[PDB]
Amino acid sequence: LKYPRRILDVYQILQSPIITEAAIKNIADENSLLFTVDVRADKKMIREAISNFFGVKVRKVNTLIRPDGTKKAYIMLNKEYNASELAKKIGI
Amino acid sequence: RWERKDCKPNSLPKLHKRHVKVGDTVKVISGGEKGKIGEISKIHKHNSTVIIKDLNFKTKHVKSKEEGEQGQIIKIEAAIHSSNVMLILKEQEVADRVGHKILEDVRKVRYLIKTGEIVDTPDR
Amino acid sequence: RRICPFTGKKSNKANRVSHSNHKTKRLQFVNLQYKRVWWEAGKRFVKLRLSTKALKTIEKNGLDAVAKKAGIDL
Amino acid sequence: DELKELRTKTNEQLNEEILQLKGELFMLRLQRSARENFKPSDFGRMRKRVARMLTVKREREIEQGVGKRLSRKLDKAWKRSIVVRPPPSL
RNA sequence: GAGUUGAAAAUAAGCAGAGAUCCGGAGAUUCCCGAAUAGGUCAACCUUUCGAACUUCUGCUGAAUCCAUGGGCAGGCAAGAGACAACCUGGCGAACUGAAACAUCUUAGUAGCCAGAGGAAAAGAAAGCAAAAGCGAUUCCCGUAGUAGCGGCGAGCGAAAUGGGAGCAGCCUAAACCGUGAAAACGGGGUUGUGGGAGAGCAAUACAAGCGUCGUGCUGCUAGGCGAAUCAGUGGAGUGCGGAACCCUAGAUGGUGAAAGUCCAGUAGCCGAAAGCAUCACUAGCUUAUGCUCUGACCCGAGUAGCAUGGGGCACGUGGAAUCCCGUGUGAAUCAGCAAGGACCACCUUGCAAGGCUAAAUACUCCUGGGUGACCGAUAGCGAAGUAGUACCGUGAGGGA
RNA sequence: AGUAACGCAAACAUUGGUGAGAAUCCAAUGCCCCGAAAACCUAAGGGUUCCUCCGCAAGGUUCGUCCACGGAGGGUGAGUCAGGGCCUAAGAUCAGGCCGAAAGGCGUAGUCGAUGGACAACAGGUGAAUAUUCCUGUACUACCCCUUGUUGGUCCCGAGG
RNA sequence: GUAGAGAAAAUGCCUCGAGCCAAUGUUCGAGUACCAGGCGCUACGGCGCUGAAGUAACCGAUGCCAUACUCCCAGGAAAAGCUCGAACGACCUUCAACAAAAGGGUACCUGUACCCGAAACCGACACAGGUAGGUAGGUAGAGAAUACCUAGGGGCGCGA
Repeated sequence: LKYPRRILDVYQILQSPIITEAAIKNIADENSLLFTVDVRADKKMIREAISNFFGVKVRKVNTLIRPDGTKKAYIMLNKEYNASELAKKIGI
Repeated sequence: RWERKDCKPNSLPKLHKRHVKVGDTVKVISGGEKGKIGEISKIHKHNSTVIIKDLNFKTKHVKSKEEGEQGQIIKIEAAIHSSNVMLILKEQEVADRVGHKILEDVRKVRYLIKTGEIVDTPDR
Repeated sequence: RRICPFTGKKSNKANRVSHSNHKTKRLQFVNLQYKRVWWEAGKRFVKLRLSTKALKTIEKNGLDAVAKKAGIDL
Repeated sequence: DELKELRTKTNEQLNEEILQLKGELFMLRLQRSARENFKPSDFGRMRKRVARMLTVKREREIEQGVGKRLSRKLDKAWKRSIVVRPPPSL
């Protein structure tokens, strides 16, 4: 059997995007975009929940904790997909 | 103002049982604005107070805008207590108490205890 | 513990008295000594920690009824 | 507004509808973050309806007759394999 | 039965006279830590073969060792762990103090510490008190009584019996004997005291009472419902005052601009439960079971009682020191007996230890639901009427507004 | 009592700017100080003090337009760096085992336990707050797939290191 | 290579190998980078285009070789990773397992700000005190003392 490290309610593993101006800097400059996830999350569970719900090959998943408690995730997509054409569809 | 906040048994506020519904014609019994009829507008169950139309006059001053313009003076009603009002039928002009008649159907309706008509309004 | 499993003999809280009636505590306890007694239902020695009164039972009454009186044999 | 249809639907379409309403709830989180015009009441009855769905599913766990910890092992034995899928509203 | 999405306003959208919000009964979820329990852990995390780990129970396989034991594997809604203010029981157990010092003694078997357990616990059904008269398990209260005593006869400690009340309830088991098995057990019998039981024989049948998933019964509780009777004048406001009326099976209370029988919520009274719990009363049913005569043989709880010692505790400090329980060592008798009646002996009286279980009266408050208060009113009353065991201090125990 | 003091005797001065208000905030020019630091980075600790804007009620031993202060928002990106997914020392906990009024004491296997042993990334740029972490270049680890052979392989055990 | 119960190892015997070891070094990485300068506007805070030489020698490290040698007694951790290997023991077996050769794919949690010879840590203070470790420029000097300075950072939060 292929167990994950922790079973963590995968339709709630992502919470909200970040709409700061530096996030748009990461879109136009990095082909990346910014999500807010819960602390109980992975570079294997978030990375699977982007290539399925969105339909995009994700390059890397750079995560960090934020001292108010919640977790911040810079997800960088592949070169084949612009983050600007996939972020205006959501509302960025 | 902690001396006047709502009491909360099991996180929900204790709501009072009263005798005035919306759309009723109340009379002010004693306090202040004595002896004038009126509809009620908005209801406040925790204070047991009721705001009624076009009688209680509280001329309040409001800073209107954020640009500092026109600063309007708005004349707004306040809360008179629910024990200071009675109900009124427009056929017999007399302020009367309440009563709960159980009619032929299952429903139980209000009743002016001195006259013979029903306070209770249908679905419209 | 300083108890015998067969007969429930424990220590005795019993003061000692000098000539001028001074009393210390002197916890007084039984001679429950190490032995290794033969067992007829297995024809073999068991290693036990027996008080001497319990020794007089297992030689007088036999080890079977004494060990079933305590409840334990293995 | 009575939800009479939930005790009519079988367990597979029940569970698929749970996953669809959770996905629509995540779309309501994206539309709430996007500041597009949204209904917060739908954000209420979405999760509030998934509560109805899991009460009916858990009653169906009850009338077979199994333990609470067997429902823990069965439920967590199911939650480990949920491939994410977007809702059919496109 | 009419508005709601807590405090807590505002804003955006809802939910609702095919009955929302809310209340009550029974259920569901309950991330992570914490008995914490898959393993580790620096609690609320990490690693995961996603696991009730360990002990106990059941089942299989069954080491040194033949039977065993240990181990391993498995099952299991799976019994225990952990928490609990005070009371209760069991064990360790002081010292300051009092004696005008202090060691015997007291404080004190109190505090404290550990363990356990219930709404009560312990004890409890006479090997008992008593005195020639009598009582009939245990517990608690008043009393005897500050008496008899005990005590460097100092300081102090201090019963018990007779009497009066609360509450009452008594039952299972071993042995002698029959039957099955190598014992060990099992099934019948018997469990009592101015003695029974076993063995042998004769009679004789049903009155009364005890226990109880199960469901109809009753009241009570956890939501509630109806519920009597007035206006007007007065300096902000009237419930107060003055004038006119009424209710009362309701004049308890709280509020309402201001103090209320007639304004509201209510109250007196009458009602009301789908669901759960509790109270006693039914029920298929299990049970208790009887009387006489002969028979001193057989039995009536053994390393036990007693004794020599070392003690402890009974108010009794080793004293004439009995009763009760233990440490070492010795070590009985079965009813024609044994133990107690304050060393001990003789007679009489009383009871039958060395096997267990029991409700009530009883002690207390972390509390809960009612009713009160010659109790407080922000230096008071709980430490705490707001963030209260909070800010703050300490490494921590802890202190603390 | 409006008294001592205002926390080294490195030392500031002027011109402009901002404002209602400037010895103190900013900018420039000189002057002066540390320079095995009074420089830069990381271990511990602290916990948001870091950055933009706003404010000057309290704090700053003066003032203040400034602030490690108050309010709102943001910021900490790792296969390679440091720990864990590896290992053990001191030490701790110790299954069974011995002991002990209780609690627990001793002690073996085992398991934790870095201050050590093992293991793979450097240079330039970006940037109000991040850089061996983000971008670009060249690399290196640990597994899978793609081609040749092998029927045995993994772990425990024996040894070198 | 053998020999003994002897797979590896260890010990004993025999044989082949004159070289070996490691900092440093040349090239690629690596220049259509960086860089002095000039060229055009200032929100005058900087951006924009172009770009020369980029070598040699003397000193010389407390850094490497280097757990390299010499000397001494006071005699200098453990286990895993790694490498080699028979029997015994548990499991899986053929397109399964093992060992490589190029080429692609994949990349586990926590810490990452800021102060850290301190105004933010510890001394109740924005306290003349304390705090492990790393980098060690020039001149005069034996020197990490000292005196003055580059980089970088300040003028010590009352003044007259």
